[PDB]
Amino acid sequence: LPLFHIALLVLFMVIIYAIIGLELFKGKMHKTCYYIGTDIVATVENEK
Amino acid sequence: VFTFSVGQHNYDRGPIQWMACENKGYYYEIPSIGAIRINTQEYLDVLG
Amino acid sequence: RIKPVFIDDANFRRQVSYQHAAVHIPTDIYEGSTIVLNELNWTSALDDVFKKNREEDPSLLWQVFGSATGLARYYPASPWVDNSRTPNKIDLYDVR
Amino acid sequence: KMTEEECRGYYYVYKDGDPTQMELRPRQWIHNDFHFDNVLSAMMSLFT
Amino acid sequence: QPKPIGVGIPTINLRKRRPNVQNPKSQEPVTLDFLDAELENDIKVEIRN
Ligand SMILES: *[C@@H]1O[C@H](CO)[C@@H](O[C@@H]2O[C@H](CO)[C@@H](O[C@@H]3O[C@H](CO)[C@@H](O)[C@H](O)[C@@H]3O)[C@H](O)[C@H]2NC(C)=O)[C@H](O)[C@H]1NC(C)=O
Repeated sequence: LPLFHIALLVLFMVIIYAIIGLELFKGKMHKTCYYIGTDIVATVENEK
Repeated sequence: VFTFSVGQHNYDRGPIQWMACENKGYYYEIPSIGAIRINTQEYLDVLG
Repeated sequence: RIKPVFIDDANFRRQVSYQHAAVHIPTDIYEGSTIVLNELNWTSALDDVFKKNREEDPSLLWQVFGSATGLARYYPASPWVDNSRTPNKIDLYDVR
Repeated sequence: KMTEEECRGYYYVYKDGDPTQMELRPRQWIHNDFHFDNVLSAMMSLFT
Repeated sequence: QPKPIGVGIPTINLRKRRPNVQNPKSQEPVTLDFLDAELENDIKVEIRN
């Protein structure tokens, strides 16, 4: 029971940060470098 | 009867080995792509 | 290793050497194994028969022994059409 | 290749699992960065 | 002819084609039937048999 306030604070902080990130980084991570004229993503050995 | 065990799995392989070398055959394992070329051609050693 | 002379030739639109025989080992098969080095040890005795076959009939084309270990010894010696990785290309040739 | 002497030469790597798209890589006998070969390396691995 | 025997209709997907992979070309034999090298006729089949 005493951890209810902490959980409420955590939830509200998650909500605020989620909305801030929604306003800042919305639809920005949609470009990656494909190969020439193909649908293949170009990376190196141990790079995601 | 030549039997092939394909892939990486935890299933029992004893029955198919028995099927292989009960009926004058052979048993092969193909765990990856690199194994296919060499394992799908060695059945001609038995036929000779 | 051996460095052949590789004169040009007719009936072969390539450069070939009649002194010895060439050996093709697939890319994914390691040369220098005990299995491989033993094949290269006893199969060498075929070069004399290769040369005798040619000298009996000078119109022979490739004579090749295809080993069960993936080796291929053919006569006359001639560079392989597709070397391993000097260009971006590789070869996928197993005699079996 | 299950031994140091077999792990020699070159082998094919297939990109995106495609059997037709192949490269050549040398075969090398890799040793894990964190191992248990002696007590010091064991303690390092356990610390991680 | 020295060309390889063709089969079906050649379909390729240029969007899944890496530029530096060295895909295989061909390994099939040039098997051309006698009736596929000339005009098929009811007497030529008898002659071939
Ligand atoms: C496979 O490789 C081995 C070793 O390279 C070859 O065996 C070697 O054969 C030569 C000639 O047959 C031997 O030379 C001989 O030495 C004796 C003295 O021991 C001498 O009396 C002879 O007149 C001759 O010079 C050589 O000793 C021998 N090597 C060993 C370690 O025994 C073998 O011939 C190769 N296989 C084929 C098919 O060529």
